[PDB]
Amino acid sequence: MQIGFNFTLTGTLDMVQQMIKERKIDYVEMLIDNFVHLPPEQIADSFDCPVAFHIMLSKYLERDREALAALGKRLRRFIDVMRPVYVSDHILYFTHNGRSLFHLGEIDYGEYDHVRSKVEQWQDMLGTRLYLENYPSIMDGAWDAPSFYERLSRETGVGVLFDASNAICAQNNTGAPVELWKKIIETTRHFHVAGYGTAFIEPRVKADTSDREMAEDTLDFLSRMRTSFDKPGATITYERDFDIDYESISVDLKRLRDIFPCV
Amino acid sequence: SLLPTAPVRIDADLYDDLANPARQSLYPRDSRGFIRIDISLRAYWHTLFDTCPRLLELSGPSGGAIFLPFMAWARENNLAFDWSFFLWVYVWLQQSEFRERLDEDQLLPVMTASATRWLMIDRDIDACQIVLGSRSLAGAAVVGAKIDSIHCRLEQVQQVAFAAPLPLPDGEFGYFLTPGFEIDHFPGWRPLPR
Ligand SMILES: [Fe+3]
Ligand SMILES: [Fe+3]
Repeated sequence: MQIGFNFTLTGTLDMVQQMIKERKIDYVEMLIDNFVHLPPEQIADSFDCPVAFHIMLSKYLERDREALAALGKRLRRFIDVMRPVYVSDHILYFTHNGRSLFHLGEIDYGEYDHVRSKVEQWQDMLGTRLYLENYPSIMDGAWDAPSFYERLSRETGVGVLFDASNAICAQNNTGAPVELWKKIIETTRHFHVAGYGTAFIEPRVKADTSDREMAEDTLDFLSRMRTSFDKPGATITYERDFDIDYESISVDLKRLRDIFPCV
Repeated sequence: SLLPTAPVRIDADLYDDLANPARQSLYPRDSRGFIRIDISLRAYWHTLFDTCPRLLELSGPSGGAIFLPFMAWARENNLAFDWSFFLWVYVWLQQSEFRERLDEDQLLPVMTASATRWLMIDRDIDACQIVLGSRSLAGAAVVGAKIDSIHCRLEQVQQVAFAAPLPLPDGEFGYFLTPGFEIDHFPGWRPLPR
């Protein structure tokens, strides 16, 4: 298990480079579509470690093809220069009838035929194996998603970026046990982990706010099934998007390495 | 122990109501579908007011006197909640009970908010800076530039003064995009999207 950190804001650089130098993380996952106008060689020369790619806002499920192709070709040039460990993206509903959601929607997994066609086309544009992340479900599509990603992954060669946190959100909001994902966990080698929050008006509903330490059950999940997570090429990226505190992050990182010792 | 999904099952059933605080009531208080809409309305709330806290001096701390009326006015006028979001709030504000209390100190934070949103979410490869103009900001503009170096020690949004006279836009706001990180040319203002 290589441990990673997600680099999203330009002003976290000095701190991220210091966790690299101090061997607290082995690679850097990059929200690459935020840096598409940066010179790609510059990113590779700011990290003395491997990088991986996470794409937030392709909107490949809805974006027009001319804009989508241009993004793909720019991402292709970045893939060539940095050789990312993997390239990943999401399954997200961004836009209802022309207007933008600010809290992104879980796609309706009954729409398999539509997702499949866009995933194939997007992954073709990217020119490489794509990994798709699971939504931190609130509504009951949580019970549908494990069987849906499995299907999508064998008809299209696509990988699953299994985010343990989001699956535990899914469990707490819908009952849908994380065990539903065992076959995917034992297949993919790339994982996400973060802390989750709560709604302002319902502490029982869990939000993917990425702002705090991981829960005691997101750590039980990685502990209980560390054998199924860990495998030869395996990685887990720790996400912290808000309250980016060097010491609060650093203990969650060691907390990860306690679960996955180096040998 | 779980909150019932009650009238619905999956997020797709809730799409139409995720930005409509009027229709939130029609879901049972104890229902999960009520909760999910609330999470999504809070997201619109916080995007508006965390980024532009001085607007709470107008609405009061709950932001209600702006938010509810602006939300319902947004569905009516079918805005896309695009990067022009903030500017579209200020436009609504210009015709609300608050129209007399707008000044530069309210105007500039919403222009910086829309400029930052554009340079964060926009995925057009041949669009490098956005240039925002308003009729309440003569001779100057708010320019939002995408990141083009990991080492820029400056902010990506700047107020810039022009030397040649700059036309007032037709509406309260107008904008244009530049293909690189220079402004060599003024193509004339375009109206706010949506
Ligand atoms: Fe993600
Ligand atoms: Fe994640």
